[PDB]
Formats: sequence, C-alpha cells, structure tokens
Amino acid sequence: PGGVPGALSNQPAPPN
Amino acid sequence: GVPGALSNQPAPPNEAPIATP
Amino acid sequence: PGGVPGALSNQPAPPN
Amino acid sequence: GVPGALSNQPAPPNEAPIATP
Amino acid sequence: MISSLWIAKTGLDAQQTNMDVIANNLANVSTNGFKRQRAVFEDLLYQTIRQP
Amino acid sequence: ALLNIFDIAGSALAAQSKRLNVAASNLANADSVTGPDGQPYRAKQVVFQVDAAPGQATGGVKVASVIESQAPEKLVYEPGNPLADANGYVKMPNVDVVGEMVNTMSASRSYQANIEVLNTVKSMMLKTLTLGQ
Amino acid sequence: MDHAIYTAMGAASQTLNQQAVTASNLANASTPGFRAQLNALRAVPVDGLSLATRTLVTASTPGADMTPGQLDYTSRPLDVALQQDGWLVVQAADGAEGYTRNGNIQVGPTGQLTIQGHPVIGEGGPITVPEGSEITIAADGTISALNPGDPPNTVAPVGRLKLVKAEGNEVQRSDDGLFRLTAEAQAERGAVLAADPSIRIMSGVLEGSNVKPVEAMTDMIANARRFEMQMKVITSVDENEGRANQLLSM
Amino acid sequence: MSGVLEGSNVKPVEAMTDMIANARRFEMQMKVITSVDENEGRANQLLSM
Amino acid sequence: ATRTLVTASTPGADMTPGQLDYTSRPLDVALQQDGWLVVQAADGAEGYTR
Repeated sequence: PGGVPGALSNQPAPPN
Repeated sequence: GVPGALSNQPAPPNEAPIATP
Repeated sequence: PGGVPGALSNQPAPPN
Repeated sequence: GVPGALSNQPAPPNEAPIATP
Repeated sequence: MISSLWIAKTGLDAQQTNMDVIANNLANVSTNGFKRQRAVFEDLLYQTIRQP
Repeated sequence: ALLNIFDIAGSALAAQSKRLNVAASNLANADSVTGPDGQPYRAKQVVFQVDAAPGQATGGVKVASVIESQAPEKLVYEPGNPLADANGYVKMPNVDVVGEMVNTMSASRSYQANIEVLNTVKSMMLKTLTLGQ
Repeated sequence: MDHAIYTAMGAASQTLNQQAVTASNLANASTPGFRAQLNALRAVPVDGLSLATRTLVTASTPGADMTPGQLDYTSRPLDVALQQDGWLVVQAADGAEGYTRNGNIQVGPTGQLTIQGHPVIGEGGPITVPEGSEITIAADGTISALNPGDPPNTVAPVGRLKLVKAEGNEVQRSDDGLFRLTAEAQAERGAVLAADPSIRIMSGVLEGSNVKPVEAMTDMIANARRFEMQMKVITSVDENEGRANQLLSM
Repeated sequence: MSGVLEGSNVKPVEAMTDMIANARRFEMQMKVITSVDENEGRANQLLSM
Repeated sequence: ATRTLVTASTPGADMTPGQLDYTSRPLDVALQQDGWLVVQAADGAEGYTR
C-alpha cells in the first residue's frame, strides 16, 4: 500500500 | 529496459542497506 | 559524442 | 564566417594545452 | 575535510604533540637519570594530481 | 514537427534532473568515510549524449551511464581506522565542492530553460488548433 | 549556460588547490630537512573559433624551494647538516637511490645506518657500523667508530657518506618525499650521481624546514581574496542567465 | 599508578575543525534544497493549459 | 543509480589516554594504556571503565 510520505521514508533505517 | 518506457512487469523494490548482511 | 556535462569536462587536463 | 552565421563545415575541435610541445 | 581543513588540522595536532613533549621534558627536570625527549616529524605521502 | 519537441524537451528535463541528483548526492557525501562494502564513496558523474537514431543529427539528450571519477582518492593519515591500509592511509572522496555547486546551479538554469521551451511550444500548438477559426 | 561560470569555478577550485599546498607546507614547518613546495597559477587559453575570449587557470607546482634552511644545534654526533646545494643519498622505498637533507642518522641494533627508516648509502653501498659503537662523522663524511670498552686509540674510519651536488632545476620530489633526478638532468648526469669531494657537512647540527612564514601568510590572504572574487563573478553570471531564460516565453 | 587521576581525552582541535566543517556543509545542503524548491515551481506551472 | 544518501554513525570510541593530573589522594588510580578497571554494572552485569 503506502506509508509515511516525505522525510521519514526517504531516510535510511535499520533493517527490520 | 529503456528508462521512460512501458514494461509489463512491475519494477523491483529498491533497497538501501547500511550493512551488507 | 558526449561526456560529463559540467565540471569534469570544462577543466584543463593533461593529454592521453 | 562571421560569428553567429551558418557554415557548411563543422568548427575545428576545441583543445586547451597546459604546456605546448 | 576540504583537504585544507584536514592538512592544517594535522599541523595543529603535530604542534600540540611537540608542546606535550616539551612540557614533559620541562616537568621532569628534577628527576634522577632522566633522558630528554625530542620530537621528530615527517611529511606523509605526496599525491600527484597531474604529471609534468 | 512541433510534437517531437515534447520528446526532445522531456528528455532534456529528465537528463538535467539526473545530473542535479548526481551533484546533490556528491555534495551530501563529500565527507563519507565508507560505504556498505567498506569502499570509499567515489564521485559520480552522468554521461550526456544525443539520441537521434532514426537518421538525424539532433534528437535531444539522454544519459548513457553513470560513471565514477578516476581522479585520485584523497589519502588521509589515520592508523587507528579499521579501513586504513598497510601504510595507515584512509581513502576519502574526490568530490570537488565548488564544481558540484556550479553543477547544481547550471543544471537548475538549463532545466528552467527547457521548461520555458516546453511552455512556448505548448502555447504554439494550442494556437495552431484555431487555424482558420 | 554561459561558460563564463566554468572559468570562475576553475579559478575558485585551483585556489583551493593552492591553499591545500600552502597548508601542507605550513604543517611541515618543523619537519627536519624539509623542502617547501612552490605553487604558481598558470593560464591556459582555449584555442578555437572564433574570438579567443576564454583563458582558464590551473595550479601548478614548479619544483621546490632549495634555499638552505635553519640550523639547530643539537649536541649529537649523528645529526649532520649539509652545505648549501648538497644532498645526502639514501636507498629509496623501491630499492632505488634517492636524495634527502634530513641528517637525523639513526643506528639500529644490527648496526646499519638509517634515515627516516631508509638505509644510508655510502661509496660502498649501505653503511653497516660495528654493533653498539660510538660514531663520529667528519667534515667530508668520513665515519669513525669507537668500540666501547676499548681505548680511544682504537678509533678508525669505517665508511664515507655519499654527498652529491644538485640544484633545484635538476631534482623532482617523488611521491614519498624523496628527491630524484629529473629526466633531462638524469640523461646528462647519468643514472647515479657521483659523489662531489667538495661537499662539506657539519656534525652536531640539524637542518630545519625552509617554510617562509611571511610568504605563506601573504599567499593565504591573496587566495582568500581571489576565491571571493571568483564567487562574485559566479553569482553575477548565474543571475544573468536566470533572466536571460525569460526570452523563451510566449 | 596510585595518586593520579585520568581525565578525558577529548581533542579540542578535532572538535573545532569538525564543527566548522559541519556548519559549512549544512549551508551547502540548504543551498541545494533551495535550488530544488525553486526548480519545482516552474515544472508545476508547466501543467497549465 | 544516481541517489546516494548519507547517514551519521558512531564507530566506537577513542581510547587514546587522556591527561593525568596529580591529586595527592591514595585512592585515585590510573591505568596503563589499553587497560580497564572492572565494576559491577547497574543491571547486575560486568562493566569496564577508566
């Protein structure tokens, strides 16, 4: 589907 | 796969890992 | 027919 | 020809030598 | 690290190390059988951007 | 033909957006020490060339490939770094900061010029449809 | 765009290169036997049609500065300083022959003479000194070794340091900091430089770096001003193109 | 060793240089952000008519 | 592939020994380089310190 748009998604995150 | 064209198959999901494992 | 469009083609370089 | 006009042949290659041979 | 803020930082660190050596030499004046230290510096690898 | 101008200017817009993206990526990672594989970040550059395959000399712009620069990686002395080589030297990106800033500004300007070309051609094609009322 | 931005940008980047060279020279203001690098801008004019208006600038390093440096008196018989225009010979990293001015000669446990970890070269090759012996170096490079326990009458020569004469225009600084003969100079003077018997050295004095501070300061001031000037030209060109793009409308 | 106390090992030169680099790196990121924001407006205007 | 993001990480800490002041206290102790004192952590575990 989709998730948080903008800053939170286009930022590297720990794998999970 | 020319960029900007149309393909039957969906694009694979991109990934940006901080570590190789 | 082309190359890097910017800094890396508008600076003097030694010949090849 | 004069600058900005139309010619029948390409301009010569542009090169800037750091030190002349 | 713009290659000029790193080069000068390296020099600052070298001078600080030399000052530490000097301060150690001066503090140990009254000790018995103390051999003074001397700091030796060498420039690192020279990077060749374009050949002559 | 005015219709091919749409493809030409769209190709130019996409290519300049890619160039600006490469410049922004280089500017962001000017101080990166490592990547996921442990290799230093090498400055990326796009390759611009025309696309006029059906028997033409002019057809617009396309990015053939993205290539890493061959200029010398900056060596910094750090013996405690796990990535240091036998001599204790760590490789750091060869990004030219002023070059990437000028690339950003120039890419923005030519992108804007192509936007204006597209708008003008769209206006002309709109006016054409009213030929003779 | 107007490629005038690509001229001022080059002038701004080569200024940062010059600043990186000057800062490297300033970092080595205490390195024993250091030869400062000379930096100079050179103009290259772009050839083509029609009107020659573009002339780019690149930073070049025309050799190094050979001006004899400062002499610190350290009462150590192994630290030697060379006469002006004189060079000590050591064995380079890749088994070659290189030149230096650092007289900080060290003696290993096995007895071999070293400079900065490179073996010292005499007329007989690398110099090996009797293990754990006092060393005195003469004015012309002769080495006297005194074996501890034996009387001072035992002092006898062992080997002579190789001292060569080379000007600035003949030598080029290799990537490891050791000077080597340039191609033209090597073709005329041979592969290996013959020892000059007229070279005198002084024992107990160590030569410092010849980094002139006033020239460095002036260079940094000028570099900052030039960089700011190029930035003002770049801004002007960008502003010009931003309006010029309005001609395509309507 | 008894009778002495070990302090911190923070280097001031490294910290000051890092702070200067951080500030002058941010400014560049803010310039790129402004450039992209300015660029998007005319692309958006392209959608008219 | 043109986009390459950057993330800030902390690869451990700096173990260079710091300054040593001389307080005439018999309990103040300093360790040699690459040496650690052992304490009992808050969560019943084992911790090392300088």
